[PDB]
Amino acid sequence: MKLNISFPATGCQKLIEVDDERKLRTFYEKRMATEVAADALGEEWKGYVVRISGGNDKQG
Amino acid sequence: DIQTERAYQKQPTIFQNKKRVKLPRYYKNIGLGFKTPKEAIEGTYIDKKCPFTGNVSIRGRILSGVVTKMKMQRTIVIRRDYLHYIRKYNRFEKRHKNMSVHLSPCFRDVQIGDIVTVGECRPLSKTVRFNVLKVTKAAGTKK
Amino acid sequence: ARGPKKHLKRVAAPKHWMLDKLTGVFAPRPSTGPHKLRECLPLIIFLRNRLKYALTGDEVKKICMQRFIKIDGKVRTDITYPAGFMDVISIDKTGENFRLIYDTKGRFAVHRITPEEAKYKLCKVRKIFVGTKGIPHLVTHDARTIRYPDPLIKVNDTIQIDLETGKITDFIKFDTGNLCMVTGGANLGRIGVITNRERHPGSFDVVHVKDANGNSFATRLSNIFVIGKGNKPWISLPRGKGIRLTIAEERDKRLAAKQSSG
Amino acid sequence: PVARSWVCRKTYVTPRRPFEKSRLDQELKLIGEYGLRNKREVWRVKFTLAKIRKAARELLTL
Amino acid sequence: GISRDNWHKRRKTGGKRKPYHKKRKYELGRPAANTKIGPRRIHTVRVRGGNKKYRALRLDVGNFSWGSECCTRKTRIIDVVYNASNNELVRTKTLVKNCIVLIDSTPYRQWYESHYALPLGRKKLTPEEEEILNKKRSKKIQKKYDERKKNAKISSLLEEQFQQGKLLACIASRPGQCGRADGYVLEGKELEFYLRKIKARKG
RNA sequence: UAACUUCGGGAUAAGGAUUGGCUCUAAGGGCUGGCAGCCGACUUAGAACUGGUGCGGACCAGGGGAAUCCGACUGUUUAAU
RNA sequence: GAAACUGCGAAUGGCUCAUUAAAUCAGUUAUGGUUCCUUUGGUCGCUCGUACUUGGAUAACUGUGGUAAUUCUAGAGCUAA
RNA sequence: UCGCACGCCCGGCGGCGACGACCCAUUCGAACGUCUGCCCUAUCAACUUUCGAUGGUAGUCGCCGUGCCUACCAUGGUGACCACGGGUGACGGGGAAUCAGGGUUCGAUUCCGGAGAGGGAGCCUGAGAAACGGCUACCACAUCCAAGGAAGGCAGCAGGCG
Ligand SMILES: [Mg+2]
Ligand SMILES: [Mg+2]
Ligand SMILES: [Mg+2]
Ligand SMILES: [Mg+2]
Ligand SMILES: [Mg+2]
Ligand SMILES: [Mg+2]
Ligand SMILES: [Mg+2]
Ligand SMILES: [Mg+2]
Ligand SMILES: [Mg+2]
Ligand SMILES: [Mg+2]
Ligand SMILES: [Mg+2]
Ligand SMILES: [Mg+2]
Ligand SMILES: [Mg+2]
Ligand SMILES: [Mg+2]
Repeated sequence: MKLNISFPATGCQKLIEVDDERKLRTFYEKRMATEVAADALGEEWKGYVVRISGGNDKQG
Repeated sequence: DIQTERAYQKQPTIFQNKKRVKLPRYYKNIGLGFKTPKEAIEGTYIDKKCPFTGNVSIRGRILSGVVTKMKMQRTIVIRRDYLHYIRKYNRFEKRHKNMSVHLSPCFRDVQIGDIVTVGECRPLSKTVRFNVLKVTKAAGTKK
Repeated sequence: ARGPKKHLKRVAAPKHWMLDKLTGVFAPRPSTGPHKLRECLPLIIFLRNRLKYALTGDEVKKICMQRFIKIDGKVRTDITYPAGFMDVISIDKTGENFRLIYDTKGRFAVHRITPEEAKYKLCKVRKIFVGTKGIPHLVTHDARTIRYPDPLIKVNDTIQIDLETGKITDFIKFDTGNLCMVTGGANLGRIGVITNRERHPGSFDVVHVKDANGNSFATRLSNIFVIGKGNKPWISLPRGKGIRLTIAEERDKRLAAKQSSG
Repeated sequence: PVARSWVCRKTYVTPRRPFEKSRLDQELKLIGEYGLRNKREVWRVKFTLAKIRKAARELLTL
Repeated sequence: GISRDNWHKRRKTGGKRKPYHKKRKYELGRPAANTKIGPRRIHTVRVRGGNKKYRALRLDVGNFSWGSECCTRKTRIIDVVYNASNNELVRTKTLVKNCIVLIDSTPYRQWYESHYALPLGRKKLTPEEEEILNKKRSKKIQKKYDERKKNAKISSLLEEQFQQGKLLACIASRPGQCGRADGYVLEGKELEFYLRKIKARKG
């Protein structure tokens, strides 16, 4: 499950490959346009809150 | 007498509620040299579909026929008779069409078998497109 | 069908355009305008088939899109603009003026006129009509609306309009004695003095009229277009003067003109 | 819808009786006295002359 | 969908007619508005030619004209009491053309007070009302209101409706298509016709 | 609502739909002095709402069709096979 | 001056004859019982109540992507009438 | 809102157009109506009606007239002068062939009018569509597929199978 991360203040964005279910428990069962603290996304991710803007499905 | 229906019956133009300390009635001449019957002026009935007292205008064709049945209410049926020429035999062939016509209650003495003059109008109902404009009594039938 | 038509077959075109059969499948459909489709004459037909200033449809498009053609005092860039009775075609660059007038047959004839005659035109009124605040109106046969007319103008009169200002200069009252031109029917193009006015309530009134040779002919009132007091036209009449010569003496003058010409 | 005429016409008509000796010998005179090519040249001339007669006869009754 | 067409029903003789074309766009119907009484709600419908029609779905106010005095005021609709077409259309409170409704007396009572200077209805007189009926009035206009007294007498039938606080009106506009509930105040012979119909209906 | 028929039947043929509760509406009459007043008694039709589609809720209460044999039918008969 | 927003057109034309028997259609008339883009002509300070020009989005574009696949589209950044 | 010019006064005035707008006429129409007109069949003689049939009143809906539909009423309407039902190897007409005078047969076919886009039904936008080289279903047929899904309508021009 790829993660498409965009930071509008600097206007920069990149794609992050993540494959660990333990790291994504914070995201599941959450609707779109909800704010989630991404502290469990890794060691570089503390103090970040990321809004979910919706992605694609396995079939696109 | 007149108010025999659920809604109040009146002519749409006459305002009958003027402050005072006989009802005036609307009527018109329909043209084409047709004389408005007297009992349409001193009468007391009302009718949307009466040519002399309602909002129907006479246009189109002016036809004639003979009365056949008078069982419907404020509408009768006349019968038009004519001949149809067939070229092969050089002969004619009697044909007839009978048609529904709205008889205003001003033409009050109408029997079976007299000649009426009908003028085309707005389509009044499913099968009625004509009003009676004058009635001529048949031969004899005066007594 | 499912909407308004936009084409016109040649064989279904009005006959007086004199369109042929083998040039094409389609005929120029007149654009919507002041004149009816069957009684008009598209600008395409006038320049390519009558005057022959062009040869094809593209050549006339170049002519009218250089703003050379001025119809009724206004510049028109529509190749299919419908020009009808009494319209003044004015091609200023070549120094030439026209007025569409029916000839003795059912056709629009080319009729060169002087520049002083091209400043005005006659037009039949169709309606008398009161505006929003008591302002009188009238409607001409070519769909002009003009306010505050002379109160003595009635529904069948004709008026003289100055094409620069569009205002009435003088009018002719419809009554017996006045000269007339027939714009429609089996007698169109004929000229005569109105003789009688027989009116049918509900139906169409008929007008009896006799030409300068004593021949009498009738027509419906909707085809009557008065063009002068007494027997003096207010316009210049074309060749033949609106006298329809029968087939018998048409050949008699055709060959006698031929043996006069050799 | 195409732009062409389709207006055509036959210029002759065959006789009803095919094998009449009197008729055969009379149109063999003409075809040899005028050097014609077949009977259809004789037939189309009888046919044009029949139009002229048919026009006059209906005019004469007028 | 809904069709207003003549080809789907029997001929004059009574024979079945077989259609030759399917349903057309211009032969369409739309669901009935069924205008109730309540806070104002109109939806607009785009109709043939690009025009507009206004579906009044809930409608509470409407201006009615008092014909005998030519006084047209905006009034609030109370109730529907009679309908000549259907008794089911008065059990539900739906406004259709030519249905007898109740409207309040207040806009007309004010006008009569300030135009004739008489009390109508009014079986204590509050300060605002007593002063308009007893204001310091010069003579020059006193006779004006005094000659206006001659025709100040209204019909008896209207009088007890004024002291009751509400009038009987008849809707003349078509609220399901115009979006308005306009009409006129009943009076005269037409008033007594609808009064005995309402009375005898109750039984 | 069929075959057939002694034209009487077959026939409740066969086959379908509906059915509660509640709130209403309309029609159907007497007596006294085309109107008014005072009295009524039960029925039928229609509508809105409403219930976990449930309603002839227990009781009562025809399975049907296509043919053959015999006796026309109703009736009677070996009390104890 | 590509691209994209905007406006218009795509209801014409072309093909075929299955349906259709007072239906279609034809001639004749009515809309004084109606809609009408467009063209032409009129109207367009008639109203008695920030204008030296108001607002925030969104394509085209840059950039990050998904699906085996479509004239499929998502999230981010700008900017016009 | 936009473009060409470019001037005149003592910053203010200026010409010619383009585009757009409410309304009225006009044009192109469209839609409902009027009257008369059609092939064969009686082994089709009675048909239509509380599942609108024919009228009345009040309304709803519709761009408007109208059983178009609703409520309440009346019992009407058509037929031997051929109704109603059925058949058509029936799209109608202007026309075509044959013809002395009469007629008989043909008109799928280039012009006008109708209808339809595999069969039905329902809509969006639009002045104008119940549109199919527009959309949404169901039926039949049929295409690609990673098996999760996507896509379709030649009675247009060619061309192919039958
Ligand atoms: Mg004969
Ligand atoms: Mg077409
Ligand atoms: Mg049985
Ligand atoms: Mg046996
Ligand atoms: Mg027995
Ligand atoms: Mg025993
Ligand atoms: Mg069939
Ligand atoms: Mg067929
Ligand atoms: Mg044909
Ligand atoms: Mg179609
Ligand atoms: Mg096919
Ligand atoms: Mg379709
Ligand atoms: Mg196609
Ligand atoms: Mg198409």
